Amino acid sequence: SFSGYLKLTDNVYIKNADIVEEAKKVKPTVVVNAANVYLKHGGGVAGALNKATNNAMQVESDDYIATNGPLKVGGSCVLSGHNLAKHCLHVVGPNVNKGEDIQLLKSAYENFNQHEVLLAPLLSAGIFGADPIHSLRVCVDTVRTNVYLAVFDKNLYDKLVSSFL
Ligand SMILES: Cc1nn(C)c(C)c1CC(N)=O
Repeated sequence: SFSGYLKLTDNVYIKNADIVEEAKKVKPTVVVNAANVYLKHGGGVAGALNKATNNAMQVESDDYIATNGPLKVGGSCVLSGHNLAKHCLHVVGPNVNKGEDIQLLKSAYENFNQHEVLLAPLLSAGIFGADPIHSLRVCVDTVRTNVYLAVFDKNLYDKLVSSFL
C-alpha cells in the first residue's frame, strides 16, 4: 500500500513524491489528475500523467470530450487509470492564471469524497497559480475520505509541513 507518508489529519496524508512514480509503485484504485475543463493534458501533473500512459489518457479524454463536452471548473469525471491506477479522477480546480474563482477549489475537492481512497496532487497548485498552503487547508477542511497527497517540489513540501496548523 502507501508508504513514507506524513499523517496530517485523521484522513489526510502527505509525501514529497512524483505522483507518476507514486502511481506506478502503488497502482492505487484512484489517481487524481489536475485536469482542465477540456481534458487537454499539456503540462504539470496532467502532462506528466498523460506522458506516462503513452498518450492513451489523452486519446481517451478526447473521446470523452467529443461525447460529453467540457467539464465545469470544480467538476470531475472518472476515466481509466491506464497503467497508473484502476481509475483516474480528472478534477478541475480553478486556474488563478485564467481569473477563475478560487472559491471553486472547495467544490473541486468535494469530488474526492466520492472515493474511499485516492492518490492526489494539491488542486490548483503549481501551474494553476493558487497558493499551495491554501490548497492544503481546503483539502483537509473538505475531503473526508482517505487522501494521499504527492507534492513534487521538496522545498514546497517542507514549507507545507512546517506551516500546517
Ligand atoms: C509528475 C509530477 N508529480 N507531481 C506531484 C507533480 C506536481 C508532477 C508534475 C511534473 N513533475 O511534471
